[PDB]
Amino acid sequence: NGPSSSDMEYYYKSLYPFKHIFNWLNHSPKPSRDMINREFAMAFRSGAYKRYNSFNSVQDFKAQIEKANPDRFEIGAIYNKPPRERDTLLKSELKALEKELVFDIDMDDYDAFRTCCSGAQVCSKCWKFISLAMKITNTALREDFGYKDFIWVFSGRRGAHCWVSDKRARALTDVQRRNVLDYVNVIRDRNTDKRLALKRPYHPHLARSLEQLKPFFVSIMLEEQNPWEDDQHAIQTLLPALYDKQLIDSLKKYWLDNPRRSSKEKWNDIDQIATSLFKGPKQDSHIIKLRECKEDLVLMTLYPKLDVEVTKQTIHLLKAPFCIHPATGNVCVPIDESFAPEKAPKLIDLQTEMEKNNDVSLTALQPFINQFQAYVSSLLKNELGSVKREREDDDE
Repeated sequence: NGPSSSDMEYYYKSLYPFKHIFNWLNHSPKPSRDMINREFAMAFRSGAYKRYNSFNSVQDFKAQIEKANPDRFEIGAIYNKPPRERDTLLKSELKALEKELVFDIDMDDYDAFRTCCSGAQVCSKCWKFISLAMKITNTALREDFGYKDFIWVFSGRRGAHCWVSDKRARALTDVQRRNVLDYVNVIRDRNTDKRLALKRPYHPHLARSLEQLKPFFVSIMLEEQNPWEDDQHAIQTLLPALYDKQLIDSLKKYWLDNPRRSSKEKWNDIDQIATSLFKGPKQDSHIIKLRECKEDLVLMTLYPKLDVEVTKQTIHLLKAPFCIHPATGNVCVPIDESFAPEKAPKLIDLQTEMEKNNDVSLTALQPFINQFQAYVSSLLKNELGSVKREREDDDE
């Protein structure tokens, strides 16, 4: 049951930060191609879906959204002509030039490895998977790519979205976004059935990420989530990560014979049984292989699971920050690694608060708006300072 058309209309009229979002996407206060040629899509309570909208100014943006009153809207690429002029129409036609580099983490992708919620439900406990996803992704963004202007935003329900605004990130072609994705998407076939068998020696990014995540593995996976106490799930998602049929078969039998041993007990069984099985002349080679499999398992469970096509496609549409999620009533607020999903402002609560306080500015959403304004101001400085660096290079 979604919030009413009138609650949504009044949210747009009163609280949605149209100016700051416009400026964020335009990269300047003065309307440019970066907004005038940018696609927005709108989704309606009815299932209708309208692509190829575009807005000229803060007031045009606000007006069209107010008038349409969609449940959500999605931001797209910056094109060579205005998307709303599609239909009339075909230059060659409509060509994508640039767009923010985005990353999307959906918690249901971790459902094999969490037990506290499944599907489109989340809580503070399993949100830790998102926080780790941020830590890892942020590390690659800053350290390896040297991107500096990025923000994470709550999706309203299932996870978080990362928006990279750095000029050179926006400039990426479809191939280059696939190469960025490939670099950060260490884990392949989101198993099971099989073993990741990641390459070795580990590439430096994997090595780093492993070292970042390992300290969390026992607490999150073995203790909090404990997905492998359920034997069928251990057989389905723990054992296929191992390298040896005999070891697999032995563990399987042992857990069939002694059911419901905890994830911590099972993690230890792997070692004990492999030790008895492989003591020999080649025991050193099995010691190494098993370790590699367990490291890979740390990655398989805790390393960010990205919604890959979201990142790979320059034209891809993604929900705008500060939209309301109609299913949850949540506002899609900017976030960091301290975020609880229980902590997202709810639209109904904000509307009560603003009437109680008889002032639009006196809601729990204001601090998120203020922080976003501050972020945007910094971005605008950097965009301008970049053309200032072009001048400083040209100063010769």
